[PDB]
Parts: sequence; C-alpha cells; structure tokens
Amino acid sequence: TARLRDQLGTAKNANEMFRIFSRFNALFVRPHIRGAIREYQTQLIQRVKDDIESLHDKFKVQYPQSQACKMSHVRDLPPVSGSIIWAKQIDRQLTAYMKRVEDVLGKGWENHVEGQKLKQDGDSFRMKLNTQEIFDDWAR
Amino acid sequence: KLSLNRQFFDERWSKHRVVSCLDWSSQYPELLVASYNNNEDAPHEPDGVALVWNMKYKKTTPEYVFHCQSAVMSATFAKFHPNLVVGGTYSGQIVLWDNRSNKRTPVQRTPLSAAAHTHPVYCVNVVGTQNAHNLISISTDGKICSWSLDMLSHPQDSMELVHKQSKAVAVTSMSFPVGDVNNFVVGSEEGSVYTACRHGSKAGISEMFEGHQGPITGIHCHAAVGAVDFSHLFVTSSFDWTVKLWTTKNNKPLYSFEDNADYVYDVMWSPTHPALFACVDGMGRLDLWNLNNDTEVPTASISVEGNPALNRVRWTHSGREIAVGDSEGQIVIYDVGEQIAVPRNDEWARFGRTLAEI
Repeated sequence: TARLRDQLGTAKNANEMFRIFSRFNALFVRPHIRGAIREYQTQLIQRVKDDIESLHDKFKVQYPQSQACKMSHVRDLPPVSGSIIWAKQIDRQLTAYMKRVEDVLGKGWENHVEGQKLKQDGDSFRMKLNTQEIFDDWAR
Repeated sequence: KLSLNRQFFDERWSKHRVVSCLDWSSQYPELLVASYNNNEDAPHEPDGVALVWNMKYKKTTPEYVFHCQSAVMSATFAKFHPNLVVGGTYSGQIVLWDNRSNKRTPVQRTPLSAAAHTHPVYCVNVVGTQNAHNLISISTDGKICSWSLDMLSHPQDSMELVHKQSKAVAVTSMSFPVGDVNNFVVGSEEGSVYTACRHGSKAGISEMFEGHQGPITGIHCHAAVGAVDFSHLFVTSSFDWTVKLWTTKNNKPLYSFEDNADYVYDVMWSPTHPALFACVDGMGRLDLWNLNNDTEVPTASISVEGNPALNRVRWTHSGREIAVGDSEGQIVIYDVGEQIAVPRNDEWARFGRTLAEI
C-alpha cells in the first residue's frame, strides 16, 4: 500500500496511472489492497466517462459528414467498406475502454455502483454499432 | 436539566408516520437522519421515507428527502462515504440513497433472493476503517450479511445466526464495541441478548443471556472511551418495562431498572460521560440516568407535549443534545446541561466504584 501511494508520488498524467493499474491489476484482487484504492477509482471512472462521451459525440456526426469518409476515399478505400471500418474502429475503442473500466474497478465491475451505467451504455452502444445491415444492403 | 432546543416536523412527508431509527453523522454532526414507515392514511404516497434535517440552519424544512416502495425501519449514514445514506426496509432490500443525485428513489437495492434478505431488516451499520469498511445488515430471520457499499448486488459475506438446536434468532437490534470489528452483540425478540463473532472459526453466536422476559426493543454498547475501559458493558431495553445494564463477562444481569410504568422503547449510552445514559418509553418520558449520581432514580426526566409514544432516541457525538422520535413523526431535540453531560476527571473512577459496589 505504501508503494501504491508512491504511485501518485511518481505518476503525473492519467495515462501513466492507467498503465500502473493495468500492470498491477491482479494485485487488487486482494481485499485490503482493493479497499486501499478508493478515491482514484472515481477519478479514472469519470475520465473514462468523458472519453466514452467523446466517442458518443464522434458517433453522433454521421459517417459521410465526417472526415473519415473523405480520407477513406482519398486512400482508395470504398465508401461502404469505409463506413464498415469506421464502425469497427468505434467498436474496438468501446471494447478497449470497457477493458480499462474492468482493470480500474477490478473483476465484478458490471455490478459496481459506477460500472452498471457504463455496462448498460456499452451494451446499447455496441448494439447500435452493428454493421450487418450495411453489408446486407450493399450485397442486395 | 433538559432544555428544548429544536423541533422538526414536515406536514407533507412526516405526517401520520412513526419514527423507526435516528442517526447522527460523524462527518456532519449537525445532520440528523430519521426514518418513517408506511402511512395507512396515505396509501397513494410512498411507503418508506427517510428525511435528513439540519441544525446549523434554523430553517424548518427537511434538508434532504428520500423515499422508497418498502416501509423503511432503519436508516443511517455511511461513515466513510458522506454522500450516501443506507436504509433497511420492510422486504429486506438494503436501499442506498445518494444526496448528489436528483432522484429520490434508491440508486441501488439488494435483491429479494435467498442469498440476500427476504425478511424485514431493523439493523444496518457500517463498520471498519476508511481503507476497509463493510455494511453489516441483520434481518428478523437471523440472517446476517456483510456487504460492500460500492456493490450491493450480492453480499461479500453472509450466513444465518443460530445459537442452540439450530433455532432461528430473530434479531431486533445490534451494537458493536468501539474500535472492534470482529465481535458484536444482538438483541432479539426472544428476550435473550447474544454476543457473537462476525468472521472466524467461531463465527456466530458465542454466548446466551437469559435476562429479559419479553421482546427486546433496543440494545447499545458503551460508546465513551477514556481512562477506564468500559467497552465490555452494554445496555438493553425490552417490552417488559425494564432497562438492563449488563456486561459481556457476566452471563447474569448486573443491574435492572424498572422505574418506568410502560413499554421502555429504547436505551442509549452517552458518548462522552461514561456513566450517564438515557432511555425513552411509551408514555412520553425521556429519562436520563446518571449511575455515578444515582442508580436509584432518573437523574433527569422530561415529557413531550401531549405525551405520545416515544419510539426511538439518539445521542449526538458531543453528548450535549438528544433527539427523540415518536409515533406521529414528531422529532424533538433536547439540549443537555453542562453539569450532567460533561464528565469531570473523576467520573470514570466513580463509575468504576459504582460497578464494583453493585
């Protein structure tokens, strides 16, 4: 626990302490260690909520309206496959942030007080990110 | 003497409802949370209510309002989570309320499964230190569950309390020693207090106390800590018109008070004075007993206007004020005088001599 205080004694930006929780992830399975870290989990959960809000805002902008479509056409990627790639990248980032939340809160994050809303939003947003309709329409 | 300091009562929420539990916050000693069960005259209103009042302002409004579908018999503040209020309801759902959120409805509620409480819950309290705390909750079926405040979907630790012949202990109240987290005491409707262990090989009920001849309404351990350690002593109040001062060491009663002529409804120690304690009964009387001065008569006594049944009492952390709630949701606060509440340097030895003499 003294070393986990030296974490903030050394860490400066949020990415470094995210990586520190990633490296030390198993060590928080212990109950005393898990109870030691309480005030930093809220900070990183709020930062992940900010980031998934940014993802939501990016996804609000339609794909043709976004620079992704233009730069995909410029780089010879066809527009339907470009939209598919865009949706897949957003899905990948959503999964990465979900894994970040799991690492920060530890296992059993779906039932956490803050992780319930995150899990619900991730599930709904992943359902909305389903791309099979685009492929079906293009093939038809 | 006791001087009336303040009166709290809401026409919309607290009317025609009893007061089930009171609690003062450690971080906010001027914030008092009070529970209210369902109102028969208001079937359309929510059943359980929890109102948080304030003393630093003289405004009569409740500072915070919470409600939930099941009648709330217990409410308290989380010791190390100042924005949270934990309540125990009729169906056993251990509801939690965040004052930051605009929603009055509970943010979380435990399931009504066998792994959780499917019975009324009159005992919910947070125990531990800031780096390790747990929410202990006991139902009237004897099931005791230790939860984590950050996750109420399933209990961290949980089992059913039995003492002998696998007989269910229908706990009605509980208490913990000051600084202790593994041992605790429970008072059941059997009339028998049980000193029990939370976790370990001997986890469960350790000892049995015969004592009272009726259901226990309340039990409280010694809160004042100082020169002479009195943590082993506790007090109990039941429907048999008797208050009873006991200790863990002696299985038999140490002393009994029967000056009351009605159902004594709860009894609370003082957190500063080692000897002084108080009780409130069903004929409107709040009685302060100072064992150093007199183990024979109440040291002070007051009665609320109209004399309704006082259902619950609570001491402030400074010990200078006492709150009491009754059957119509009328909360009354009495300031206690300096010459009774404040313990001199020799009051601890006075209580030691009083205990030795008895």
